[PDB]
Amino acid sequence: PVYVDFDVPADLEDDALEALEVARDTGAVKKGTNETTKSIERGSAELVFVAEDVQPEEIVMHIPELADEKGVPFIFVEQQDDLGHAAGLEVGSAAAAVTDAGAAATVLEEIADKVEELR
RNA sequence: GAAGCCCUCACGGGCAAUGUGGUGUCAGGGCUACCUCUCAUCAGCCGACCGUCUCGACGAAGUCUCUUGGAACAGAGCGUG
Ligand SMILES: [Mg+2]
Repeated sequence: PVYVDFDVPADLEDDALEALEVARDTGAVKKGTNETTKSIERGSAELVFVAEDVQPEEIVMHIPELADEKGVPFIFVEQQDDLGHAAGLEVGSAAAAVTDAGAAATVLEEIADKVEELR
């Protein structure tokens, strides 16, 4: 909400999650806000996901601007439990980072484009 | 970075990426490359002596003489641990 400056259409979010699932199987992904933050800082992040139902918002507030000054692309997901399930967790996840996609580097790279265009 | 914890005989359930657990805590630590090494620390097992306080068992040698007296545990005499 305060850290969300653009709305991601339902369909875009699905493509994103889908890509994330093939990422945990084919490539590499980081689950959890602390491990995600470190990707963006270490530059190893290619696409970071951030839930929008995070309370307190403090936990994720920094992702956006941090991602911006690091060139890393990011996309918002409405449900926290969807991101966690997509990432492969039995629990939810406030943030995730596809650390080097897998059999999705295409669809992925394009999701990053659609979002950059989503302003 | 799920390698973790709780409940339950089990099955099974719950917690946990908003981080369970590993590492680590100024002899600073982590990371990288090395040297040596552990006897520090932490976790868990076993598990007292002595002392002190109280309680309890066992525990030596006269119940002799005369006098006074209601009564000798008194006086005089003899004897014991
Ligand atoms: Mg510890």
